[PDB]
Amino acid sequence: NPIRDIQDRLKTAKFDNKDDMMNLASSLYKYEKQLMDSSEATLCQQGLSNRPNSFSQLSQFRDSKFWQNEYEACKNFQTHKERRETLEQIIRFLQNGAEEKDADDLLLKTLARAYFHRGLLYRPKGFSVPARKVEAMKKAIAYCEIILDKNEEESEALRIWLYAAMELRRCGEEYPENFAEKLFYLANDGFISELYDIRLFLEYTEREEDNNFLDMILQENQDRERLFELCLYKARACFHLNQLNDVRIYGESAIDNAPGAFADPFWDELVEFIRMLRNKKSELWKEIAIKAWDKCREKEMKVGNNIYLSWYWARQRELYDLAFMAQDGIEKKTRIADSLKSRTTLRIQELNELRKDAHRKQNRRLEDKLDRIIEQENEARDGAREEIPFARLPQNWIAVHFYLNELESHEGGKGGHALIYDPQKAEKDQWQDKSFDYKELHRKFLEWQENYILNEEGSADFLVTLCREIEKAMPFLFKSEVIPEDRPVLWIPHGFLHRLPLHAAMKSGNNSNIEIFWERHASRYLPAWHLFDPAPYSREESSTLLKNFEEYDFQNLENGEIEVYAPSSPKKVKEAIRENPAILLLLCHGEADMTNPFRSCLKLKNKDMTIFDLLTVEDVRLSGSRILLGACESDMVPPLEFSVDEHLSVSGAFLSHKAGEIVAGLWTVDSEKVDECYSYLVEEKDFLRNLQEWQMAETENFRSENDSSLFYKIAPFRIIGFPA
Amino acid sequence: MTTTMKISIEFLEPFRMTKWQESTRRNKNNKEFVRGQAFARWHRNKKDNTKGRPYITGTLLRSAVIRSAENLLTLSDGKISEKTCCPGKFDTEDKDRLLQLRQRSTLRWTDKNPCPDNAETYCPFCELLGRSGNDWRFRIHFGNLSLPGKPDFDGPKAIGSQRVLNRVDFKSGKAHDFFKAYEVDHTRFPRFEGEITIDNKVSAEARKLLCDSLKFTDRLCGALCVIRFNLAEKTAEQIISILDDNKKTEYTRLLADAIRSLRRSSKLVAGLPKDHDGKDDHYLWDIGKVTIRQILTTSADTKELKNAGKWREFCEKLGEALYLKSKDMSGGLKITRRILGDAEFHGKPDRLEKSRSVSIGSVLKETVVCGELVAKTPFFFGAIDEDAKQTALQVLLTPDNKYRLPRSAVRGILRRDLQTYFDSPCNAELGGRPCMCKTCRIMRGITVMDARSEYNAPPEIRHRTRINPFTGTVAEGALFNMEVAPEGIVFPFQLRYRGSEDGLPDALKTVLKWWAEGQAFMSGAASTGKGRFRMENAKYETLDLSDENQRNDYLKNWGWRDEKGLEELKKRLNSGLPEPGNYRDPKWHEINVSIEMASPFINGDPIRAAVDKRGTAVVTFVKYKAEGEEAKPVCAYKAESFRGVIRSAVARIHMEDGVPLTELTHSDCECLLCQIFGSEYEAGKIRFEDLVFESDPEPVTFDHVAIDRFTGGAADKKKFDDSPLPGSPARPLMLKGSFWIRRDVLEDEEYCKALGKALADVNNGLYPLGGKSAIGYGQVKSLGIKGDDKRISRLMNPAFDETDVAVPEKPKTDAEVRIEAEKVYYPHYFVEPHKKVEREEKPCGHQKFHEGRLTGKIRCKLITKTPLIVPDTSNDDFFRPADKEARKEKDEYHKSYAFFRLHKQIMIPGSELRGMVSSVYETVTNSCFRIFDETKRLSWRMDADIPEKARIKYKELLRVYNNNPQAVDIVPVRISRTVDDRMIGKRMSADLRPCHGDWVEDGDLSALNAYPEKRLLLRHPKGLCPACRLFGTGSYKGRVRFGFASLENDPEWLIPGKNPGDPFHGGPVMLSLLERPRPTWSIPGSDNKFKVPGRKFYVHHHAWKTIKDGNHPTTGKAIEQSPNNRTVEALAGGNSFSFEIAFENLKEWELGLLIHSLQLEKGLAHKLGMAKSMGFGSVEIDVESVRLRKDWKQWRNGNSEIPNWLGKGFAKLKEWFRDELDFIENLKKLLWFPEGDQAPRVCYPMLRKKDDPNGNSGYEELKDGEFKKEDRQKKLTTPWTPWA
RNA sequence: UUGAUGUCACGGAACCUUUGUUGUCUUCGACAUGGG
Ligand SMILES: [Zn+2]
Ligand SMILES: [Zn+2]
Ligand SMILES: [Zn+2]
Ligand SMILES: [Zn+2]
Repeated sequence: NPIRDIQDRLKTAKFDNKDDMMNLASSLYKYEKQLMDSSEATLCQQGLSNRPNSFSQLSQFRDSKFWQNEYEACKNFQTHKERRETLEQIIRFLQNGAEEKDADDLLLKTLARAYFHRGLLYRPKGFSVPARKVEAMKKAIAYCEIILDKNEEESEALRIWLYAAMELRRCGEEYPENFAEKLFYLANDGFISELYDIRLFLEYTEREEDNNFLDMILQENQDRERLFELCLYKARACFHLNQLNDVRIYGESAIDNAPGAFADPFWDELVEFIRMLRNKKSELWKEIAIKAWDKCREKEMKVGNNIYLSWYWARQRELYDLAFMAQDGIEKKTRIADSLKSRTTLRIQELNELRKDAHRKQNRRLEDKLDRIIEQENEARDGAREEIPFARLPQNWIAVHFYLNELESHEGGKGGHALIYDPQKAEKDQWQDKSFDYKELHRKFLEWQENYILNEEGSADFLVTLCREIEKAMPFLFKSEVIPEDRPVLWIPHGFLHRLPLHAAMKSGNNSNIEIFWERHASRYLPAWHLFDPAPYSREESSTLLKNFEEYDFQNLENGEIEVYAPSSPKKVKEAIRENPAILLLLCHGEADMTNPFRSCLKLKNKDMTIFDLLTVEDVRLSGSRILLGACESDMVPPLEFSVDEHLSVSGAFLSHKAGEIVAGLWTVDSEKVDECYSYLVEEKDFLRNLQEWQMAETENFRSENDSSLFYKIAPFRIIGFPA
Repeated sequence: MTTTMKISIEFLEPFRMTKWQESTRRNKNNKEFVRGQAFARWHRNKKDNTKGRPYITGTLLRSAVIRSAENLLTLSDGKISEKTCCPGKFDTEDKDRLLQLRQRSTLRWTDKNPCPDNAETYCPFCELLGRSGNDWRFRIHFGNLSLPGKPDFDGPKAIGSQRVLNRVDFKSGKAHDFFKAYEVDHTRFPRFEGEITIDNKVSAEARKLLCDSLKFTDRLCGALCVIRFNLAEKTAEQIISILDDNKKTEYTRLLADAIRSLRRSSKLVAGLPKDHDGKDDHYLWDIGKVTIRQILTTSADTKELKNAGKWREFCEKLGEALYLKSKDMSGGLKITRRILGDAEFHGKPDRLEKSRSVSIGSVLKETVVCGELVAKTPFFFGAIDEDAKQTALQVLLTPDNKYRLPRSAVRGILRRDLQTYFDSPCNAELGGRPCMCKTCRIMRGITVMDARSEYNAPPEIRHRTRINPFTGTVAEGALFNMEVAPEGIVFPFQLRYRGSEDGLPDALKTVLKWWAEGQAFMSGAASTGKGRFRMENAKYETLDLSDENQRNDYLKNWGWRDEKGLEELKKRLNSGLPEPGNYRDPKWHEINVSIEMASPFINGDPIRAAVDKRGTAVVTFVKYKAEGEEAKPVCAYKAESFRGVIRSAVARIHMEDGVPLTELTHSDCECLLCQIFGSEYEAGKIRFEDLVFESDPEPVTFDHVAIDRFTGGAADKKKFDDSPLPGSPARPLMLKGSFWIRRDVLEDEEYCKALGKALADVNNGLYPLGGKSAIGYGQVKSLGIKGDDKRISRLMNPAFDETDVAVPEKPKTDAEVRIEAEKVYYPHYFVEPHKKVEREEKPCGHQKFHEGRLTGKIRCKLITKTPLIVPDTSNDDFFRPADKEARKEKDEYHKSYAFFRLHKQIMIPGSELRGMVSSVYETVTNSCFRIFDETKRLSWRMDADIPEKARIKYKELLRVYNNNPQAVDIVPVRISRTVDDRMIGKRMSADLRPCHGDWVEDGDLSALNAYPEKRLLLRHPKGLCPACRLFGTGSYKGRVRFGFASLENDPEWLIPGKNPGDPFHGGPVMLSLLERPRPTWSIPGSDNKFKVPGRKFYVHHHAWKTIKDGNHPTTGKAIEQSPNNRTVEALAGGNSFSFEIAFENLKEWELGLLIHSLQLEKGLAHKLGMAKSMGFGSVEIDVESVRLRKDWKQWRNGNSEIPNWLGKGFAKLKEWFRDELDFIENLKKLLWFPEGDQAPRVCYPMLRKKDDPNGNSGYEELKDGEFKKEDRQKKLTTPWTPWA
């Protein structure tokens, strides 16, 4: 193919015409590029006809390229992998020439675009921005500044320079120098060459209030592919003109049409629009924040009735904080707070790990990993569940819903919220909204946690100090006007509050009269309110004990009316949960995976069993089974990093199989008192009361000398779930 | 009033230093400045100039001392001299004025509140913090530490070298960001000096706590420490001018690399190879008629370069200069480095971090482990120097050229192996409070020592290439190179763990056990076998620092950190490592490889071929092994090449949705190759080491020569000797080694299948090792595998065979020749070709086994019909009697040859057989003349009865006058030479010239030699003819391979032999003059009508009988010994050989005409070996069997299909030439072998009638009748035309 | 040439990806020379 083209350009060419010269030069370049790339074209084995004439004209040509590489990557009817390859070829072919003593502008300008567009395509790798991307943007700026040094108002170099500078601002870098000067020249250039420019004229408007450009933005034609972005820009233009009814109309129209992928810059720009309206102290931000939250509820169900998965977005937490602050109804505040809970957020690294495991199990959830479409959403440049009523709570209970508002905290306010629901009161008096500051409670938690990790039971004094901070942060837990005297409490925590023994909060009182919360109220926990689905207990006599724990012999559990397996393997675990036992005990170790919760695993005798494995077991029959867990539930949870972290664990896996209620420890439990505690609950299967009886029995021993070491052993146990 | 304490820091490792920053940027917002606070600083002597010196701040030393004091207080339960300390105070208002804030948890030893912030009686720890006392007055003051005497240096690069430090992703195995620091070597700059000054009110208990904290402080600036109270430039431009003046700058790159190879020793300059015949006329070193050889040998004798360190430096600089010149001789189309290898990322500390307090407790122990790390393979710690650019990849060395094993790399591999033990990755975030996971807490206790070797010889260079899968050749511009450190180097190893458990943690016990077992994979380039160590001679001890008596002994001796203390400690380390409790098997399995080759082997090394004294044009790779101070060479097969062979064996037999894996780009790719062999986006899961030969073989030289298809003589090509390792059926080469495969791969049956199939095809002989498989090298006889638990080898069972049908009878020939006993014939005739040559523009690609095409093996027997000579040209003085001792004075002599033998086994090379069969196949298909001296210029004598054209003709006339072996238009003499206007290529039809030929038009094509489209002027417009499609070209690999032939019977010799007791050697026959062919005879004159006649073939006849009687064929007088005659050892008729041909992706008509060219017909024969015109060399070939590959697992007998293939071949010839097929019957008539009573004479005429006693015409008379110029071509192109 | 009641930088493997490959019978008979 290419050799025949060269032959044609020699049959018809004289070099007193530059079109002949150019068309010849182009053919030689495309020949020699794919000679390097080792395509199938390397099998073309022929040569040129008319040897003496061809030698003459070639030698004349060499005695007397940016134009090509400009044309490539104009075609974009191809995937993100294919875009990435062509951009990299453009870089590695042109990088060699752009560093010449005085390179051409179009060589520099083409290479700058390739660096900018290639920068957009980098896949994140952690909580930080990838370093390759920031370097790519700075490379794009560097070549533009060669062109702008020789010509201060080259429009295309100016626009590439500004596009890269805005991305640096998106990455969390500071603006380059002369940003205002370059943006002023754009305001002198004075026209929208592409819709991607309008955000620059809005930046200019916000920095200088020179409203002249706003008429163009509103006047722009609607027959565009990414209209949802255009309405947001019209909404911003319409705000600066003070036309607030149309700001509302355009704003809602934008959200209603919003893209399904958080990688699209629209979602970041929308949050900044809300936050800008707020800091200007408009009232429009409240409505727009609530509407945006309602749209962001997009997710995947995994197997397991109650467990959800989502893709990571860096500013989602900020939006939910804003929507929570916008909403005034406490019942509606709860639904915003409840929407965060019992949901994992993963990156496109770990989403591929699940895709592999789904493939290994030949499961059609593999197709739900079309979510990796998010990788093809990075570029705007191209221009390309039932709600459980709260009325289902039985009237003899109290329910406490927590939310931790980080934005409200970092602005210096009391960002902790406890939304308390009483089903017995008149319809306007059922909900209370009590707020507290959790900064010192969080610090004392981290202080215990490190002492626990290094010393286990040596941390008992820090645990005791922590339990007093729960009361100090939340005095309302001990007021009868907020939690009436006798009624059981249901906890629905948030963030690091999942780690705390809320049921064991301590009031100091008089020095001889310390008082503990469990002496007043019984307690149960739920990861989230939407897991509420009561059912009766399993109608069987079978009790089963699965052990792989060689350190200890549970003499009180093992010598009884139990189906005991001293060692065990994942096949036996799978088999036992297909028999719907009345009680199932599972006593073994486990290990966490900090990066991917689903790959946390239980230690059985010859083969580890992951949470992913446990969720996906077929033919499970476990509805209404009562379950008791050993060290695995405590050990499969990582050390906390952020206050609003929530981590999946084996208790949540069993609850996804509709288990009745689950007993587990908040930290590693002493085997000798697991032996006693679980024996008592097995003998007297009303867990809610019998656990309180056990705790109020042992608290008499604690009161004798106030041994923190004893409190450390009886505090960890809690009940999860809500049966009929 | 105050008092002063002198202080000095002694460094035990290279310490780190940060870049200089302008005074405005020295603030908390500058990430590069904040990240460098833990390092040493550079002081610019004056702002605008780099001249300066290093220093260390006292603020840094105080911070380390405070950390030490906390640790000593927690051990002593908060009491110093039986006086008590409160926790101290670590919180301020106005945090913004602090440059840094504490991320780590402060330790506690008591629960009491700290002292009031305006009190008088502060406790000792508060005196050390300076809260005691609190224009500004200091209670204890730390000064800066500086080099003794404050010397100055012109910049940081005079003091140290800046080095890139990695961060590798555990899941991918690739680094996504990095940072830089200056490393300053402690041997050059061991000590810094400073002072501490103390106010007189400071208590005695505070003074004790200070001194103990100084002795307990063991690190600063990233290094372990103890605190105590021109010719190369001239020679380059000279050589460059010489190489330019002689117009041979195409060799600049090769000269640059070859001269840089001389770093190893100056003694190599005296050994540089010479020309053939032993003269100083070698094509590189004797450029310049002074020669480069003289320039180097005079540089070698120069006293300024007699020091080995200075010779090394001279060679390095000269190589760099020649390399930096060499690039301009080419278009320079690409940058070879790849994209955005520039991502410098500095960790950012969190200002907002929460304060915490932790107890840790009094139990604290320190375990010391001492040993050695021994390199079991070559290793690569990558450190590029941007001031050196000849090598693409470079290895880390100390400033005095000793090899270094960095601290930073040892920690990085410990952290990797600990995450492997726990089987749980860490998200290795930078900044914020310390990570509390189980791996990070171990690494926070560990300490290791930077180490260096004593060995310091220069690194080896290993060159690497990429193969174009479609053509089977190297890809355009793909050559690149790498430095590596030798195997066998020994490093000191020392590790210390400080923690609360007794002894090491169980995870660390296990990881050290993996290292002791030989799985310390520590360096880069692991996928090609680099960087495997064993920890050896391990010893260990535990110190109980919780004990007050041991703690004070520890403090007294600075923990035995320095070399004096360490020798005292090594007297009381216990032998051996502690056994782990929860042992876990390592992540890699060793698979052991055994390969058998019954053929020669070569794995080429062009730079060695240039430097080595042996002088042959291709030589094998050899690798150097360090033992003590010496380096000793070994022949090996490279890990890179072996990886390439196995990778392509997997690739060619798998697909990704109908596209072969050889055709993909493998970027952002997740196919089978990327999952096993890795990608630019992730590390591979299989590691290949070098293979080595047991029994230590020695190379042997084989010479080769190309034969002009017209004249039948040598074609004066560039010399192409090779020096392979010798192997034969009686003496196979045994290759042994190992490759390491990851545990999760052996556990996957889908990968075991992929490898099993590929290794099955290697075992089947489809993938030869090394170069020159076309002529029978590198033939694998078997591949054996152990250590897989038969998970791979279960697929490698032999294919055996399907059927036992016998090969058909070859047809009887219909050729006829009417010999007449009274007449005399000419020894050779020419086959005149057909006008049409069938060419194709795009051949069959090599990247897969194509459907509808055949792959398999042919096995053959060859039988001598007439005595055969195949000389062993390694020794041309074979038959001189032993008693004529050592007659050698560069006299010239009667040469004498034995028959070709290899390991004393009589054989025929495959290069001979390929060329013999190629010539017939070229003729049967009417191909081009594959070998032909198309740029030769003819001349004739004048009969007795300016433009550059006239100059080139005249200088042709001048050389032919000068170089005449028979001596005792512009013309210098009245009757003289006539020189042709045209090259001999112009006397041949343009379609019969080579498809890939030489330039034969007007004008010098060298004007374009920098530009790639030059190659299109040298290629035919229509592509490749049939022979070039089958046997290949220099731009396209061929599809047939010819093996060596082995004699079956015990030899039958022509002459009975000098020792009756030995049947394995024959006697000599003496031959007549073998003489040059003469194209001036068959192209009689300058006239344009005299075109090239055709392809020469020698006829079959029995003149060899006259020669064994000792008589000359033409005139029956005795043959006489002279330096122009030869004597040889010849086999008789009736000897039988066997050999095998492999073929791949042939069409049925191609295999049909190949078998036809081998087999011929009953009544026809081939010519092989020396002295064809004298009767010798007639052989016949019979096909014994054909075996075909159906797939990787099934092979089948093809004997029943030979009749079909032959038919389709003849059908193809009818399709091309439509019964205009005379050139075949002329060929068969020259392949005819005389029968029974027939006995053609056959011989050349004598130069004159009267010179012949038989009275036949002779040349002088023959030119005047029946061979006049007008008749001569018709005579010579008619087979068996008599001349008398 | 530091600034002090706060420095886990021994907080970070220069890491990952590329067959020195391809093409060539150690072969062999007609002259040489300038005059006249
Ligand atoms: Zn104090
Ligand atoms: Zn970690
Ligand atoms: Zn691939
Ligand atoms: Zn050809």
